[PDB]
Amino acid sequence: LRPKLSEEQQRIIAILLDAHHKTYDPTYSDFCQFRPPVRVNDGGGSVTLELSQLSMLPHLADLVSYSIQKVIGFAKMIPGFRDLTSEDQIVLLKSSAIEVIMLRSNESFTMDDMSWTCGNQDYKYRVSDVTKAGHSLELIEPLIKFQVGLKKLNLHEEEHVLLMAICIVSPDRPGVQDAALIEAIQDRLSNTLQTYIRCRHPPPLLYAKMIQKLADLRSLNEEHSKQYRCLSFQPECSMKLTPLVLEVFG
Ligand SMILES: CCC(CC)(c1ccc(OCC(=O)O)c(C)c1)c1ccc(OC[C@H](O)C(C)(C)C)c(C)c1
Repeated sequence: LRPKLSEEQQRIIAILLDAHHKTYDPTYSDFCQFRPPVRVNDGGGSVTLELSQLSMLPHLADLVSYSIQKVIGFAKMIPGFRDLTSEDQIVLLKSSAIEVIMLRSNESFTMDDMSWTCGNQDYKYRVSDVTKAGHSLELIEPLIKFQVGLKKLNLHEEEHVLLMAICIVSPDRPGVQDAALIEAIQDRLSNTLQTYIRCRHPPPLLYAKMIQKLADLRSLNEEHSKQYRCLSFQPECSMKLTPLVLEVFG
């Protein structure tokens, strides 16, 4: 069966497309406002050296901080999100933040050279930049695997925005109070996505692959949390971050 999208489902898709267009600048025009990228010599990927310098950390922390603000804005526009309590909205945003950033970064991600191309050479980010921010291969290798696997799904913009909305509105996040309300909002989003794929995605299993990406994001979130904890032990690290990053990941 291929039921047509209801008027309400068509409205949800329009709302989410508009939300993404207002909160994701595909020209990356604000990036020059961040603390500048610094790329030192570290061909060997020396952990001691990367931790002693964290050369790319101020630029990447400003980029993540900016992205969290945009994600907060996108989330406020998800139909139903405003019906949740303030406490539940914050629990969902804090727990999903890194996962939504990983999803949204797929738009700048290119398989041409396995980089995140956000403008000129200064804003072209690679694995080596993430290591220069104090992260290890345990996060980097599954991160690139996730980006390639997601890129290969060739998602329509409608599917990409619904995936980010489903990611945020997850009833199984620790500390949630009204899990039933969150689940109701997510089911409305999931049904819209499932109906959209069946009635709009041409051939050549897509929904199950998308659900799998959400599970992959949980593993990446856990690995990122462990790595952030290690990074927080580096003296003077806090100054290289932002108050928003400190609160979200602390
Ligand atoms: C450079 C790679 C990456 C991938 C998600 C990134 C690339 C572009 C981004 O945007 C352009 C786009 O969304 O199109 C964002 C928003 C992040 C990233 C950036 C920083 C980072 O580490 C951050 C570090 O963990 C702190 C939280 C300590 C700052 C990690 C693991 C990954």
